[PDB]
Amino acid sequence: REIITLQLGQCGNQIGFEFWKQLCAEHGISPEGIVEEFATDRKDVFFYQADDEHYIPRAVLLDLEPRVIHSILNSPYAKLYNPENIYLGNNWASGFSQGEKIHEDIFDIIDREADGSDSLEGFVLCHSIAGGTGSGLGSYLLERLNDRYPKKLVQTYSVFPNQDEDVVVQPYNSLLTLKRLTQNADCVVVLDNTALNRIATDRLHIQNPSFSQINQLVSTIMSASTTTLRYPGYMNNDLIGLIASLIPTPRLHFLMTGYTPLTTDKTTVLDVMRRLLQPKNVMVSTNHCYIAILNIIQGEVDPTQVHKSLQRIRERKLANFIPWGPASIQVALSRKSPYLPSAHRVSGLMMANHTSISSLFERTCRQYDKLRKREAFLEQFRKEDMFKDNFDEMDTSREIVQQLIDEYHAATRPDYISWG
Amino acid sequence: GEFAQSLSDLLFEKLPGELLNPLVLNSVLSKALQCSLHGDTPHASNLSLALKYLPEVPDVLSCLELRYKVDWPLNIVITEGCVSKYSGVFSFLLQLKLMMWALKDVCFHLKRTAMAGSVQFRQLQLFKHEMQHFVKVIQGYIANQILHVTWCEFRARLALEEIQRAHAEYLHKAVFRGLLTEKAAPVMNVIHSIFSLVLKFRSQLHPNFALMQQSYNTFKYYSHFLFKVVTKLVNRQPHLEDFLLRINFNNY
Repeated sequence: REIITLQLGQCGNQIGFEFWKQLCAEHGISPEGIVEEFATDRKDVFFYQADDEHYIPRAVLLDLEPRVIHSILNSPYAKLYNPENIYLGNNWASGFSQGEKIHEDIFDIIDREADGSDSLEGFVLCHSIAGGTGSGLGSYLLERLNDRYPKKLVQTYSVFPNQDEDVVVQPYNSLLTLKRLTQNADCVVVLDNTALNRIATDRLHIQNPSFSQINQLVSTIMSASTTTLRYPGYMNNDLIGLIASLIPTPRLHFLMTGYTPLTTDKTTVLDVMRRLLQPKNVMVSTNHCYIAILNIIQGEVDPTQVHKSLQRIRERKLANFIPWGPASIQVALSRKSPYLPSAHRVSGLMMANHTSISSLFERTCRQYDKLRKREAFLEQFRKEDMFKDNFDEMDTSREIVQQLIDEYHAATRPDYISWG
Repeated sequence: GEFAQSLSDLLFEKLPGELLNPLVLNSVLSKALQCSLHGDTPHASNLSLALKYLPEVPDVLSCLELRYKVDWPLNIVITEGCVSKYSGVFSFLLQLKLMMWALKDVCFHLKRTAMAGSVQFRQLQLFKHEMQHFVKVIQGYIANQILHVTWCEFRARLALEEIQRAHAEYLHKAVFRGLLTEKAAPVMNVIHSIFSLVLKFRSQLHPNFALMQQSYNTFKYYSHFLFKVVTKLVNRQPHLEDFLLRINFNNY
């Protein structure tokens, strides 16, 4: 149903601001909120129907030692939102300890925004793992959402720190936050710095300003994933029914996210499905195969081509899956948005669970272990000491992700009556 | 969307002496329209809803035959005979939505207890995901055949009697792919077992582990037998090829 973006982390606040200006350009709205004269469709998934048809976006801004709010303040997006929703470190443990003492008023902010909405179903998070301020505070917020709301959803659109081995404290923080995301979040959409950066270097001619184009890529991905919710289709437009088909394995909830236009500047659905199953078009980094696949096609589509494309895709064995059930590739259709300022309105998306992400997780399972053996990169921060005296929480996270690896490899088998 | 997806979930709370008179069927409709802001159109006015079954649910039948009504000079091309078949397949789609509703309920009741996991946890959930996928591809089969391939017809076939014949042909194919004809009866026979098994799986929430394993074995027997049966009716249906592909990759 209706979901409220909780932005946290520096890149998380960047993709939150980019997402709101993307939705301001997408919908027929002013930068005050007033309805335009070119804008019935639904505008109630992220926007409250406020005073003068002011579609005020429902959002939560969280950070520590504020940086980006100045860029919000001198912009016309301090006149679109903020009726009072903006709240003002460098390690997971420092962020955890800082979020421990101010858990009351941030939980009051969560309660205020839950009372502000009209139908609460899930809390979507626009977050960056090891963004600085996001690490630790994000995991503690995930623990608070799991403890206080077991009946609602926790969605995490997130990028994960991979530099292909830069920063020597981020594998500890990412593994601990990944354990918190397994136990305290309901669905994770995984993205990577190397995958988005490599595709950005491919489709463009940049290498240094990676952040500003990663904001555009993540905003387009998030708008494509919520296109069928914001603009009315008639399939599974609640978040619960949409993610219900998307997760085949109840512990393996990390989803591949491809996008057939890497740059948005003719084609059939067969060709973009053949494109979309290739990992080079996917922005996500032995026997690896999917468990269940679903794809969403929006544009100037002929539905009988969706028929023949599904027929040929599953029969030519490019949907690669050996499940313990019948779980399969799924087609889905969406209506492309009226009054996009973007041209070339044919666009495709895939949301599938693949075991190949386990190999990328194994790199993190290497890195922490490697940095535990050299012992000059745990850095002996005192906040890590007061977090846990035995430092066995990192071993617990390693155990949880090792169970995750064994569950991926058991889901490759036709039996899931045994995992390691 | 978020009219039907909100109507069905609130209706399956009822199906007991509730949903009998038209004062309780009309009030869930108001909840369904406000959840989407695509109703409250002039198209949404002048509808007729009827019933043909009272809930005693176990039984696998479902009521609420919805109809779209049109006025008298246009009641010669949109007739009073088509709306009965439209309601007949509408009730079938409601029965179809019941299975994914029940499996979503059992899944979400398992989500909130994820205290700590165990072996009964995993052997319970794999049955749920089995039936969850089965309802998703029979739902996507309905989404591909009835909604998309013969709806390409009667849109470039628009060219006075020919309009009536094209409307009747579209309706005849709509009831042909909707498992209400006699050519698709052996496919229809298994679906009652699937309905009863997933509703019994909703009822079993653990009371006896071996009971849910027996329900799993019977479900797998019926799906394995359906895999052989739907091949025989392509030797006889180009539309059933869509389902025969969706169910068989790792299925024997």
